[PDB]
This record gives sequence, structure tokens and C-alpha cells, in this order.
Amino acid sequence: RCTTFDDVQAPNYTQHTSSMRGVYYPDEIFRSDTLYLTQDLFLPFYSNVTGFHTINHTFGNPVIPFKDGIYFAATEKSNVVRGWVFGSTMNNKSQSVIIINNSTNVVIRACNFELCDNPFFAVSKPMGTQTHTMIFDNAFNCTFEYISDAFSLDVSEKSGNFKHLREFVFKNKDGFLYVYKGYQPIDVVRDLPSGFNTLKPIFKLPLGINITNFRAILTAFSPIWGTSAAAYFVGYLKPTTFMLKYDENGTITDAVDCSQNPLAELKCSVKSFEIDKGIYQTSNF
Amino acid sequence: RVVPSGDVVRFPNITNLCPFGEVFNATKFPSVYAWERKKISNCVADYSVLYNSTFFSTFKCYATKLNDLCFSNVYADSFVVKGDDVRQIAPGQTGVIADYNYKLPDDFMGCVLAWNTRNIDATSTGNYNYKYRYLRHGKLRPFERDISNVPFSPDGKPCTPPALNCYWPLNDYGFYTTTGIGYQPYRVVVLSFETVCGPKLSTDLIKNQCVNFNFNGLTGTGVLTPSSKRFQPFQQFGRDVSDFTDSVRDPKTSEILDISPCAFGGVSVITPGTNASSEVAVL
Ligand SMILES: *[C@@H]1O[C@H](CO)[C@@H](O[C@@H]2O[C@H](CO)[C@@H](O[C@@H]3O[C@H](CO)[C@@H](O)[C@H](O)[C@@H]3O)[C@H](O)[C@H]2NC(C)=O)[C@H](O)[C@H]1NC(C)=O
Ligand SMILES: *[C@@H]1O[C@H](CO)[C@@H](O[C@@H]2O[C@H](CO)[C@@H](O)[C@H](O)[C@H]2NC(C)=O)[C@H](O)[C@H]1NC(C)=O
Ligand SMILES: *[C@@H]1O[C@H](CO)[C@@H](O[C@@H]2O[C@H](CO)[C@@H](O)[C@H](O)[C@H]2NC(C)=O)[C@H](O)[C@H]1NC(C)=O
Ligand SMILES: *[C@@H]1O[C@H](CO)[C@@H](O[C@@H]2O[C@H](CO)[C@@H](O)[C@H](O)[C@H]2NC(C)=O)[C@H](O)[C@H]1NC(C)=O
Ligand SMILES: *[C@@H]1O[C@H](CO)[C@@H](O)[C@H](O)[C@H]1NC(C)=O
Repeated sequence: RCTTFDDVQAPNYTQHTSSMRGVYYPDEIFRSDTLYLTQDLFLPFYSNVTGFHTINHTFGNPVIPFKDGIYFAATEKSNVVRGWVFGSTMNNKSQSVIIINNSTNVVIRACNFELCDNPFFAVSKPMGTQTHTMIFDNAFNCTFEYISDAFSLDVSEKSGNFKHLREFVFKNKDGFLYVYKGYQPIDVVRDLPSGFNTLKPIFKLPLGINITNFRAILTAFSPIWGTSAAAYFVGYLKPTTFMLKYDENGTITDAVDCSQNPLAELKCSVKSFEIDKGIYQTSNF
Repeated sequence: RVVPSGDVVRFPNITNLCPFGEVFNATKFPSVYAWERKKISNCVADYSVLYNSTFFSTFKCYATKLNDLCFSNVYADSFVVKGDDVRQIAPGQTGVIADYNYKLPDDFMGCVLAWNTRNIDATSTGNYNYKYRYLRHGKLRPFERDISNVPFSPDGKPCTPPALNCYWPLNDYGFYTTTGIGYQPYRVVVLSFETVCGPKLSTDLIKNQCVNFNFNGLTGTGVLTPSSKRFQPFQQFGRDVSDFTDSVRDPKTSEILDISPCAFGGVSVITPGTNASSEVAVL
């Protein structure tokens, strides 16, 4: 059954500092004891992140633009987002993608969906069990169907502060959705915790559609569909050049944006992080 | 240069085997005018359940496509023939099957597996649900079916049989269990290459030799030896500080091999001169 949220309040659009996040393993190649300049879609350092906080009845989950790729990050205790809707118009006019976590597994289908105008995760809030994913009722012209492993998912109103910080990287690349995941164990209350963090690949998804937009699916925490306190974040992947440092283990320890300041492009030039006092010829203009 | 001698081809564990026990050993097959378009795709059509068996009379490919099956979305077209119609499951061969029941071409076909179903299809009095066409207004074109029991007339008159110049096109095969070999039923499946592929050719890791290789996507000459490079679980193969490939995780057994060059180098000749000697020591 497609129903909507009722107590929909006004959005946030809070700006954040993207300080040292969004770095990931782009290929499936092992390199170590090295230093590697390359260009791909990336998060610009210290850039603006639009934050979507969930305060008492703010259902801050519109259809959000995607265009090449996005960053989902969320300081979570109750995991109030467990779903995303990929596509152009999302409805059963064209082929769209739903990736949701029904508290049992991650179920993924790419079909023409009869979407709700405000889809949500039906959860009894003080009991903590997800009852139904009130997202689509019918699916048509299905092209790919995925079911993850079954796992028990904490879906209650968690008290205390946010213990989980997932990082997500979503890329529409030539029929393929690439889904990457990172994690920080956190204990935070406020804006956006700074820190270096990496991601790893999980998914190559031959869904095969146009994805210009995406829809964030909140979890409805109701005892009438309701909330609990969380926040989540939207960033943009941009086609720029990074130089990345691999340890002996082939683990990213350190990387540098080229676009930040002329200091940074200099570091990209000489292929080092330690630059002597002097004057250095760099790129012309 | 030292010329390599050896071949290390390794593939992963073979992906999804085609249900040959449930398509090429299935319980429900039609006649030959109406082949069952058993759609199989994204699979490994290896014939391996069936090529090493004693059910099958023909093994006729155009099950040697255990080697060379790698084609498009192949519908595993399946059917039941007369004993004399066993030989005609081939390209051309202008008999009852190719003219009126189902014409076969000589490009997009796999293997004819014609196995004995005397105690599955036939009775002591005759299986009369299986019919063949022996007359039609025009012979068939390749991969075409004709299910219609057409009120046949050999000169174009409108026909309601059994009136004048009116025949029935579908003749019964006559599947007995107490007849000779020529009127025994074979359940047969023939591939129509309309995506499935074949199995994986996989062999030894001949370590510490100058060999050729072909892993799952990586070719060349090399010297293979195990390594201590801690790959991550998502990692296909490794590259050096420069951009050449030097290490690979084995696609079947996940061993982290090292890849070295095969060998080469320069040669000097050391000599005291032609006026002193004619032996030299090479370097
Ligand atoms: C790559 O990852 C491995 C982790 O498996 C790192 O190896 C670990 O490094 C630490 C310190 O660098 C070692 O701790 C040492 O332990 C000994 C006794 O166990 C202790 O006496 C020392 O004071 C020190 O605490 C740890 O043992 C070692 N692990 C292994 C399996 O050797 C490695 O350092 C990473 N590579 C780089 C470049 O960091
Ligand atoms: C993030 O966006 C804000 C505005 O939404 C940018 O802040 C302003 O930028 C303009 C032009 O650069 C300056 O003239 C203002 O002084 C800035 N105001 C504040 C309060 O910072 C900000 O520059 C953006 N972030 C980045 C990294 O460019
Ligand atoms: C491919 O198949 C082989 C054997 O069919 C697998 O080898 C087994 O590997 C497991 C652990 O990976 C061992 O516990 C077994 O002892 C191995 N089998 C034998 C007979 O020794 C191999 O793991 C498979 N490949 C992958 C990637 O799983
Ligand atoms: C090779 O060496 C021999 C020396 O063993 C040369 O022969 C002598 O050369 C000297 C002067 O060069 C003469 O005085 C001798 O009469 C030569 N002896 C003989 C038997 O010929 C020889 O000329 C050298 N040849 C070359 C091409 O180097
Ligand atoms: C810091 O860099 C300067 C570069 O001129 C160098 O002279 C100095 O030795 C460095 N500091 C230390 C503690 O070595």
C-alpha cells in the first residue's frame, strides 16, 4: 500500500565541511610501496555538504539530484535511512531501481515501479521491528533482482548518541551501479565529524537504466508515520585528479586533492608530500 | 631471449551449469514440427552430464561442443524423432524433418543428443500423440516451425478432408516397443544459437619456469612463483611501482603468484684475438 508521510515538515539544507572524507579504492588492482596520481570522480576536500537532519517531524527526504554520483553519509543509531530509489522519474514510466533493507536482508530490484509519492519503512517505534517497506506495490518489466544475505537488523529508537557512521559511494557507470561502503565507529552529537576515512567496493550492479535523480527513503518511526533523531548527508563526485599513497599493505593511508590551493597542485606535481623550501615551476595558465 | 615452454591457463570455478538433467533429460518433449524453445541464458552449456554417458546415439555437432560452445541466447530446442528420422537431425539432409518438420542450417547449431526413450515414449501398441509432417505447400526455411494441422491440398483447391484431393499432413511416427530400430522414439535436443557458453579449460601452475600463460583476463609470458603480497578480497591482480603487471591472485584457488619476466639480456664475447686463439668465452 502506497501511503505518504502526514506530518511532513520543512527541510534543513544545512551546510557542512567535507573535510577528509570520500576516498576510495577505484580499481581492483593491488599496488603497494608507491604513490599514484590518477583522475576520477571524487569528493572535493573541505567542500560543502548539504545536511538533512531529522528533528521531531522533519521528513527531509525529497527527490535529490544525482547527475554522476553521490555521497551518502549518516551518523546513525537507528539507521533511519535504509533505502534509495534510483532512476530519472522513478515511477512506472521508465525503469527505476529500488535498493532497500527490509530489516531481514537487502532486497534490490530494477523494474517499472508503482512508487509511493512519499515511500517509507513501516516500523513500530518503541517495539523495533520493521513491518513493511511501503515503497512500491507492483513491479513491471523487471531487469535485475537481488536479495542479500539474511541478517537481523536493529530498527528501534536507539537512545544515546550515534554509534555508527556509514559512508556510501554510488556511481552510475555504463549500465552499472557501483556501491562502495566505509565505516567509522563514532560517538558524536553534532555537525559533521572530520577525519580521514576510506571505502571499499562491494557491488557491480548491471541495472541498465538512466539515473539522473535519487530518492532518499527514511524509516517511519511511529507508535501516522513518525521520526526519531538522525541526520544524513549528500555530496557530489567530481572528475578531478588525486594522488594517493599506498603503504606496504596496499592500504590508503594518505591522499591529496590537486584543486585546493597552489600548495596542493605542487604536491601533485613533484609526487611527494614533503617539499623543500624553494621556488618550483608548476603548470602554466 | 629464452623461448618459453609451457602453458598455464587457469579459469575460476565454472559458473552456473545448464540444467542438462532437466532440459536434455526432461520429461516433456514435443514432436519435430513444433520444437520446444527451451530458453537458457547466462549459463554454462557444457554437455558434461551427457557426453560421458551411454544414452545417446548421435553426438553429432555442427557432444563435441563441450569444447566450442560460446554463443548468444540459445534456446535448447527439444523434440522427439522417429528412428529413421534420427540421421536427418543435421544441416540440409532433405528428408522428413528438414523439408516439412524443422529445417536445420549449417552455421548456428550445436549438438544432436538423440537418446533412447523406448520405455518412456513408446507403448506396445503405439504412441500416437507424436506426429510428423510429410506434405506441406512449400518446404521449410531454417529454424521455422509449423504446428498447424493444415487441411492439405496438392493443387491449391479449398480443402475439407476426406473430400477430393485432401490429405492430412501430420502422419503418426508409430512408436512401438515391439518393433525394429527404425521406428523407435528418440527424445532429442538441438541447440538453436539465437547467453550460454562452454566450460573452463584449466591446467597446472608450472612454477619456476619460462612459460606462456593465460589467466582469467591476463596473458603473456612469465615466471610463476608464490608471494607474500597481502591482496585484499576485492583485488584481481597486482602491479608494480611502475604500471606493469607483476602479481595475480589465481582465479580458481586464490594463490598470490608473482609474475617475473621470462628472461633476456645481453651477450659479450671475450677474446684474445684471432692471431692468438680461436676459442672465446661468452658472457
Ligand atoms: C600492515 O599491516 C600489518 C598488520 O597485520 C602491520 O604489522 C603489524 O605492525 C605492528 C607495529 O608496526 C606490530 O606490532 C608489534 O608487535 C610486536 C610483537 O607482536 C611488539 O613487540 C612491537 O612492539 C609492536 O607492537 C605487529 O606485530 C605487526 N603484525 C604482524 C603480523 O607483523 C604492518 O606494520 C602494516 N604495514 C605498515 C607499513 O604499517
Ligand atoms: C560553501 O558555500 C558557501 C555559501 O553557501 C560559501 O561561502 C561563501 O563563499 C563566498 C564566495 O566564495 C564568499 O564570498 C563568502 O564570504 C562565503 N561565506 C561564508 C560564510 O563562508 C563557501 O565558500 C562554500 N565552500 C567552499 C569550499 O567553497
Ligand atoms: C574453487 O573450487 C575449489 C575446489 O572445487 C575450492 O578449493 C577448496 O577451497 C576451500 C577453501 O577455499 C578449501 O577448504 C577446500 O579444501 C578446497 N578444496 C579441496 C578439494 O581441497 C576453491 O576454494 C574454489 N574457489 C573459490 C574462490 O572459492
Ligand atoms: C700474428 O702474430 C705473429 C707473431 O707470433 C706475427 O708473425 C711475426 O710478425 C713479426 C712482426 O710483426 C715478424 O718479425 C715475424 O717474422 C712474424 N713471424 C711469422 C712466422 O710470420 C704475425 O705477423 C701476426 N699477424 C697479424 C695479422 O697480426
Ligand atoms: C625543516 O626544513 C628545513 C628546510 O630548510 C630544514 O633546513 C630543517 O632541517 C627541517 N627541520 C628539521 C628539524 O630537520
